[PDB]
Amino acid sequence: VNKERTFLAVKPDGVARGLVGEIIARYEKKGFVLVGLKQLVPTKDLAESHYAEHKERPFFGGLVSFITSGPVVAMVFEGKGVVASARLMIGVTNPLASAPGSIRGDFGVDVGRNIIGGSDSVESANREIALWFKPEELLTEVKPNPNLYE
Amino acid sequence: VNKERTFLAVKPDGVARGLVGEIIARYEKKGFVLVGLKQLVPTKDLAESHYAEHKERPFFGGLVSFITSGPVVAMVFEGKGVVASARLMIGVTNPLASAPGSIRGDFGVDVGRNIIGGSDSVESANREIALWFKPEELLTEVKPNPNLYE
Amino acid sequence: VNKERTFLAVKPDGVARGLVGEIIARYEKKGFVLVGLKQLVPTKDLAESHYAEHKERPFFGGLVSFITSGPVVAMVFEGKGVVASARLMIGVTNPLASAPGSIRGDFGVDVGRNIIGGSDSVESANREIALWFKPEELLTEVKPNPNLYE
Amino acid sequence: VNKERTFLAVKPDGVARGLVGEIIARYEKKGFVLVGLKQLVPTKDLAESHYAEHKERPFFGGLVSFITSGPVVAMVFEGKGVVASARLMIGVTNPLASAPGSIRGDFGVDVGRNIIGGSDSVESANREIALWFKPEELLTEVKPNPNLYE
Amino acid sequence: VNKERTFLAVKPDGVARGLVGEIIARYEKKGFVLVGLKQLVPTKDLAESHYAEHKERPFFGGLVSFITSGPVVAMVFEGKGVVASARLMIGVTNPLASAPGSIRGDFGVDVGRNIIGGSDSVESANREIALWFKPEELLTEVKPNPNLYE
Amino acid sequence: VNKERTFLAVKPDGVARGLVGEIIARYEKKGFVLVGLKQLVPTKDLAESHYAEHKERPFFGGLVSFITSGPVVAMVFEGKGVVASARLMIGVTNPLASAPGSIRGDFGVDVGRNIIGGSDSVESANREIALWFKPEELLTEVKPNPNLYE
Ligand SMILES: NC(=O)c1ncn([C@@H]2O[C@H](COP(=O)(O)OP(=O)(O)OP(=O)(O)O)[C@@H](O)[C@H]2O)n1
Ligand SMILES: NC(=O)c1ncn([C@@H]2O[C@H](COP(=O)(O)OP(=O)(O)OP(=O)(O)O)[C@@H](O)[C@H]2O)n1
Ligand SMILES: NC(=O)c1ncn([C@@H]2O[C@H](COP(=O)(O)OP(=O)(O)OP(=O)(O)O)[C@@H](O)[C@H]2O)n1
Ligand SMILES: NC(=O)c1ncn([C@@H]2O[C@H](COP(=O)(O)OP(=O)(O)OP(=O)(O)O)[C@@H](O)[C@H]2O)n1
Ligand SMILES: NC(=O)c1ncn([C@@H]2O[C@H](COP(=O)(O)OP(=O)(O)OP(=O)(O)O)[C@@H](O)[C@H]2O)n1
Ligand SMILES: NC(=O)c1ncn([C@@H]2O[C@H](COP(=O)(O)OP(=O)(O)OP(=O)(O)O)[C@@H](O)[C@H]2O)n1
Ligand SMILES: [Mg+2]
Ligand SMILES: [Mg+2]
Ligand SMILES: [Mg+2]
Ligand SMILES: [Mg+2]
Ligand SMILES: [Mg+2]
Ligand SMILES: [Mg+2]
Repeated sequence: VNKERTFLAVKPDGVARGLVGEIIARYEKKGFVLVGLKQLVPTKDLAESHYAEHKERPFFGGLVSFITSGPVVAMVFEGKGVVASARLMIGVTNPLASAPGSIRGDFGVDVGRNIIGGSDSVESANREIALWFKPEELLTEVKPNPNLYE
Repeated sequence: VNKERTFLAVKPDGVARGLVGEIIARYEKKGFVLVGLKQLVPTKDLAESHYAEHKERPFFGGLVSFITSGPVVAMVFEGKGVVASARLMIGVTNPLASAPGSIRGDFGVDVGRNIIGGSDSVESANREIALWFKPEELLTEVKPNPNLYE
Repeated sequence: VNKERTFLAVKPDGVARGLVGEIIARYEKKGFVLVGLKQLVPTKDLAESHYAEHKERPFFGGLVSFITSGPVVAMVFEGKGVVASARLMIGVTNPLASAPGSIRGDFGVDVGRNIIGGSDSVESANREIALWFKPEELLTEVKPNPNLYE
Repeated sequence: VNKERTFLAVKPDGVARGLVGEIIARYEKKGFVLVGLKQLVPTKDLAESHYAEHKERPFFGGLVSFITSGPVVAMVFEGKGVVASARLMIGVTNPLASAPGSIRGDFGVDVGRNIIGGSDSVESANREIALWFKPEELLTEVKPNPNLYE
Repeated sequence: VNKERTFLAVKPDGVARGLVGEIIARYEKKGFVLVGLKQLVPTKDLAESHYAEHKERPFFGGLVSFITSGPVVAMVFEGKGVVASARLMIGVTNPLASAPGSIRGDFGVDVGRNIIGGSDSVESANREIALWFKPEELLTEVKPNPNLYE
Repeated sequence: VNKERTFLAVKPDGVARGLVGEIIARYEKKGFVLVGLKQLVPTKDLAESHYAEHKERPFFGGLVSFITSGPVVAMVFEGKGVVASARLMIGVTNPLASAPGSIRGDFGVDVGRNIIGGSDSVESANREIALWFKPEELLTEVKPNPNLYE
């Protein structure tokens, strides 16, 4: 359905490097609709809950550390196959290996500072969305451009 | 001081036309820092409180009406003389009379649908900011690029 | 009713310098609608008819000469106060004196090679439009973004 | 030889979403030359003739339907291997599966509304060109930037 | 004559904020030709010689100080009325008072950190050029796009 | 330690087509730091020394010929894995086969006129760097954005 939603977040480096507008603009141009948007400073709780799947990973330390060292602009986009498309537009985990045209490919160089993050599946999305947004912080009335869908 | 803050809001038409990223990007490029950011649907209360100065104005009707017909992404930018600069970057009330290069000048044509709004004075700002954001929704730790100020 | 239409034309230098897309994109971004569009090579007739008002002027020679030395993409845009707005976005006759942000201001340096031309009044428009386009080469069903006007 | 030509067309959704300039600009930047350009509203004849190869596929219905629901800006570009290159710049049939950087990859989400179409072979080109343009609507004197070729 | 040349320099903050390409790109788009280009770290000598006219003003101190705190990419552009046009594209001394569309207007906020500097007269140019470049570091064979001039 | 440096050069066609700013801007946006930058006209010596590996190749003739037919802006960028990343951003030898988003993919069409060149290995880099720049023409104090690496 055209109501699939994904969770995306501009990490501290992204926000600090002034890439918030640029990134949002890409998804707006793609046709996806913004249903949730806000800036905050992740709490160590939220951080570990979010990256829960890596708690036993060597990098989990600095990750949670960094992810809370400054503001993060979290957002939710809605659209047909947005979860898979958003990832594609982001690139791969290593910015250096990301193709030109993708977000990481155009702006990053270090795996630790890769500008943005986003849900890797509809499952992970729903979870991460609920985890970061309160029900009333998300639109319900989503009306996209009529020139978008058939 | 370099801690001046202004209130800016992408009106429904702006948000609907997909200009959120583009607009934010301009202020980020200018050097101003994002201290507050969120999307919501203005309530008739907030609407009238915001445009309180025009309650006796002929257009006050449709204004408050429209301003709540859909999502609005409100935001707060901080920086040296941001209130006056932000207005300058916006243009004048009538998009048609706004110079190329300014936001309204580049995207609008109707006074009723002029993409964005912003505080016209430090006074109006403080008021509008407090009016739209809750104290904890705004950063306190604002560290701009060091290449920005002397 | 606000369907005012204007005639704009990317002169040979503009077309040759590959600025067609760029220029169209600006007016599209502004909100104006494209009702007529085509590329051709002006005939000495059309040329003199077009610049009829300068037939006794000392430059009329090279003008008509140049304006037909290569392709020209003529177009018609429709929208509220488009004639005046389009001129504003173009700049002034001398590119060097045109402000940054305007078309001539951003791309030209010589009065003889100023990238684009456009009707300077609703009168001149109607005349120039009819002069360059055949009635069936122009849309009649013009439906703009429902977010542009109120 | 650098005389190869291809047929490209901004479909109604593309035109309606205001992507005409943007798209033309990409091909101009690539180095290809514009030999034919015009806006029109496809007739059911032209439509079926164009998509003749799909008269049986379960989508031929809505396709021809849509392709004529509004203006389309058809165009012809000339240059070394333009047919294959143009397709590459477009992406694949499904916008969601198209890579960032390509036209569909950057602007579309639905297979039915994929912004643009273009000849898939020199054969299909010649046919589609002749089908859409009258001989005198195409330049013959094509002089590209000298810096493009060896 | 279209031989006029001006001296422009991206100051340390500009270079540090990664605006070198962006700035050069503007002048290239305008039609001016690059005759000299290089990156270096101004010496206190060069610095004071350059800003010789301000040796008394209360800011000459930090100015010379800053202008040598890091790399600077100096450059020379050639073209009809380039000195006046370049300044226009830069804006005014105070970035906050510079119009959107101009370099300072779009990227700076502090008079002390105004991204770029440029000769304010043909006189000042010749002097500053000779002062920063060695005769063989400047082209002599300057051939601009033929579409720029009449 | 990640100060890997690479040598890149905007060939005559690139410089002539006015793509210098655009190209530099991409690498600046990527996060790489500019350590060396200058414009010159390659001497037949430098040319053959540079393309030494192709002296017996059938194209070596016109190559060296062209590479010295006009100005070239040589530059050195420093950053984590810059040599491999820079190549990726450039595309493949044939512009037509280069993906959208890469430099050649977006601007070139002919293998002979492919806008830019860059070291294909750390080995080739060191060699080409030393070959094109004098030790004091390269920075030593390289301080990148503190947000780029962890
Ligand atoms: N050194 C490594 O092997 C490694 N893997 C991940 N990381 C850092 O941790 C974040 C999450 O890792 P993931 O494997 O989920 O990658 P991702 O899917 O691209 O990231 P995200 O969840 O933040 O969108 C990554 O975004 C990155 O900052 N380092
Ligand atoms: N028809 C009129 O004369 C008129 N004046 C204002 N308006 C609509 O009401 C909004 C607020 O008016 P203001 O005079 O405050 O203009 P503004 O300062 O540019 O707007 P804002 O407060 O929304 O930033 C305007 O932004 C516009 O949408 N119509
Ligand atoms: N040297 C002069 O004083 C002079 N005045 C005009 N011109 C050339 O002639 C074209 C037509 O003159 P106009 O005064 O009508 O220019 P415009 O109103 O700015 O633009 P356009 O005619 O092309 O729509 C101009 O666009 C320009 O190329 N040279
Ligand atoms: N639902 C489907 O399975 C399907 N297949 C095609 N389509 C729509 O019909 C157009 C023509 O199909 P093609 O396979 O020829 O697409 P194309 O090669 O990418 O583009 P075009 O014909 O429009 O140049 C496509 O561009 C697309 O709009 N829908
Ligand atoms: N605080 C002040 O009153 C003041 N005045 C000048 N400045 C700094 O010194 C630079 C030189 O002053 P100018 O008045 O010559 O500025 P300009 O004409 O815009 O630029 P430039 O000399 O750097 O080409 C200015 O560009 C600016 O960085 N601060
Ligand atoms: N026709 C051919 O098969 C052929 N191969 C190379 N060339 C021309 O010679 C330049 C140098 O060849 P390379 O294979 O080293 O190219 P590259 O590695 O992609 O780039 P560069 O040498 O310029 O850094 C190429 O950039 C290209 O202009 N033509
Ligand atoms: Mg993950
Ligand atoms: Mg107001
Ligand atoms: Mg006129
Ligand atoms: Mg097909
Ligand atoms: Mg000065
Ligand atoms: Mg090589």
